[PDB]
Amino acid sequence: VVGGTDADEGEWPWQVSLHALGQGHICGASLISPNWLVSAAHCYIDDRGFRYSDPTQWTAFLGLHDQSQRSAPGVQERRLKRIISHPFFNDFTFDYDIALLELEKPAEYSSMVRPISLPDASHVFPAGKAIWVTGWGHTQYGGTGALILQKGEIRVINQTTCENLLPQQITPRMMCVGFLSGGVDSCQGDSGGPLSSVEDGRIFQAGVVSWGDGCAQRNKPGVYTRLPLFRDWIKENTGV
Amino acid sequence: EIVLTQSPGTLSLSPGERATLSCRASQSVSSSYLAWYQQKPGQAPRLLIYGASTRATGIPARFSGSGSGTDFTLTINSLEPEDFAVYYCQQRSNWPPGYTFGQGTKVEITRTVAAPSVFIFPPSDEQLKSGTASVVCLLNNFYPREAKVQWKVDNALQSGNSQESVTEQDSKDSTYSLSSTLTLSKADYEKHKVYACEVTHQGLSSPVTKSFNRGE
Amino acid sequence: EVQLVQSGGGLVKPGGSLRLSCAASGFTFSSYAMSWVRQAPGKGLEWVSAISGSGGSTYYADSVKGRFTISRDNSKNTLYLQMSSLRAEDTAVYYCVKDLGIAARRFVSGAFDIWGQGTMVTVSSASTKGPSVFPLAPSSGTAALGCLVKDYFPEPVTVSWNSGALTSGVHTFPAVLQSSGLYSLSSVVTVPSSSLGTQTYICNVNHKPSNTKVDTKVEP
Ligand SMILES: OC[C@H]1O[C@@](CO)(O[C@H]2O[C@H](CO)[C@@H](O)[C@H](O)[C@H]2O)[C@@H](O)[C@@H]1O
Repeated sequence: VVGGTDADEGEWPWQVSLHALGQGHICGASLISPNWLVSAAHCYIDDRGFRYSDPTQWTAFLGLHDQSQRSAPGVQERRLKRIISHPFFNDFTFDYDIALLELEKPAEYSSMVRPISLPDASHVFPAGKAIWVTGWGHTQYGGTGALILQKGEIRVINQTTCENLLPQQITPRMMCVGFLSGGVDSCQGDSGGPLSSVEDGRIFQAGVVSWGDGCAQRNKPGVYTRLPLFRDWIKENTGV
Repeated sequence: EIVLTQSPGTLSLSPGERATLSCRASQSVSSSYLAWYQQKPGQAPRLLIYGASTRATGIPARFSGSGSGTDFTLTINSLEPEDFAVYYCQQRSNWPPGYTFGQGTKVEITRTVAAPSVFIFPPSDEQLKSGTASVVCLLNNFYPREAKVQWKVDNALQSGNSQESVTEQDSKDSTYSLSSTLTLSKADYEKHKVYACEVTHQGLSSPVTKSFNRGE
Repeated sequence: EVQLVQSGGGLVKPGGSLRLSCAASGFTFSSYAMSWVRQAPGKGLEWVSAISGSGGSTYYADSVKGRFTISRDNSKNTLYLQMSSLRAEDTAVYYCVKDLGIAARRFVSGAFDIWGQGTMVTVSSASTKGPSVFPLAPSSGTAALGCLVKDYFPEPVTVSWNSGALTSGVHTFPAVLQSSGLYSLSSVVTVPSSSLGTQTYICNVNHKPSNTKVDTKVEP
């Protein structure tokens, strides 16, 4: 997350860190039930001789704040039983960039581990709405990942504006969220993590960190997979 | 889907001049997704500029790219004789997925008028055995490309029985060369004595003729 | 160190099939989308087909859709193009290309930064034919001489002089298509008039489609 600040402990208890064997933190994910995470499909593609598609290769850290304190009180580690990429995920276009991760053993809910609510198909996140991106991604393009969970407030950008900012790259599955002036954005290593929307008091997940043209550049807000589109798919596949 | 229109079609400039080449897109293209290539004759294209303005590895600084939206420009700042090439622009689209290329700007190199050296070659004995005669006229290292080559056989002007081929501009001295080949049967060949190639060119104050008498 | 080495191609009959291969080295093949781009003689560049890094997503130009299949073997770092129901219009030099884009790292691009060497595919009902090579002898400052490479099909032929050891003054002209349906070309070289009879001048011609090599000494 570029331009963010340290999260408070327990502030984003649905935020999950996914480590690939021998590599540490690679992507984020969100807890939606005791047994299921939402993440981005592009993170679980085989690459550079490593089987990122094999669920046995991953460890999920729940209730994590600081990557250098993985054994801290309230942190839970879980193996994955499986990865369900969206059947329409496309790694040429990044369309349908969403996956479901089944935990091998359930998460125990605590003060530092709680689920985020899924928005119904009809739930609208209007343009202009302030929402939050969080993660352990790079704090500058070409930089290095944050040890402490970062948060940044960003705004939903109108789809037409978004399409025009990134011509021929934006599908109806995607949403731009950020600022035209840049400054605050997701970045590498934030992929898969949640956009968290405060509605009321209820928190819903608005999207999933997917990609962008660099990070925090003027006129290049991050792109996110939209979540209401996938409500039924999520229910059919997980029962959540 | 996206049409890239390149202009002008051809450009001829002296070394040391600046070349400005345009690529117009039918719809907006993100700068990230717009690139330029150079293709020299007989070679694979090579990447020059990516993302509208980023010079590729090992590409000299005299090549610059700029522009946005629908208007993109490749600038070659102090053209060298070796920059003779076709330059192509190209975009990628993800939605709908696709790649397209403009149709190119050919950059030719201007230099001073240069006269051809002319040479005439009778068909080889080895060929005539085969029942055909090829007579070859060579015009070497001239400029500009425009040239008139006429074949006369016993002073009879020929028509329809020759073909020409022209080299691409030389990368160092910017000249051309051209071969004209007159093809006749053995029997027709053996019926005439005087084979002559007459070359008209702006570097020559009057046309030059090279000839041979069959036999000698 | 970064390279794409192509193999396959050549002469094929209309309605036939051919597979092109492209061996990748010096980069993480699996991380990049790859394409085939072709160029018909005297025409521009035409993108034919793309495949994502993973191989999960493929696209085709309308001109080849339903007839060509792109594939990749990431364990072998190889890209393929299976061509089928070939037509005359598919005659072209085919290049494999690596795409520079890598959205997984937030670097977006559409550029083909690495190009294979190209493979000529000629779709024809005609059988191959090797050339006859004839000398263009120097006539009795600087003299000119050469080789006429006559009556071959398909393209190309390559010409060298003294095995690559004679480069300057050489002009190998573009092939012309003769009315007979066969190609012809000349390669000439200009050399010092006093060197004739002292120095050896042999032109080496290779027509790979007919497996024809032929050295021809040119004198005097
Ligand atoms: O595939 C057709 C499509 O490709 C473009 C370049 O993007 O043209 C290429 O193919 C044409 C038809 O085969 C060639 O004449 C042209 O020279 C070559 O660039 C598009 O212009 C065309 O729609």
